[PDB]
Amino acid sequence: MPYWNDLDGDSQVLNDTDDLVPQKINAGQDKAVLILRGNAWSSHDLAATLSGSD
Amino acid sequence: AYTKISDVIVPELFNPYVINTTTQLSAFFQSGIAATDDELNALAKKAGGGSTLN
Repeated sequence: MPYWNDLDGDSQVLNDTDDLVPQKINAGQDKAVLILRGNAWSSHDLAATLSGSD
Repeated sequence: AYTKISDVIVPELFNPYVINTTTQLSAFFQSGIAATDDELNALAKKAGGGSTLN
């Protein structure tokens, strides 16, 4: 995702025998990450019926 | 002359489909062991499974 940084700078000495100069603007970047996970588990059977509960 | 069985095409026949009884024999019943009892009924069926009790 992008962004626009705000302006800054001096004013100037407003004066003759010379002219002004305009100025500019910049831009910028931003990132992120996707991640993903999972697991599992299991059992036997014979044990289940022999143990008295599930 | 004749229609002459030596001429007409004869089909065949299959009648499905039969199980074959199996030897040898097994009986030896009833005897020890026969005759279900109850204490074993406490034995086998869950819950509070085995192995076997006293």
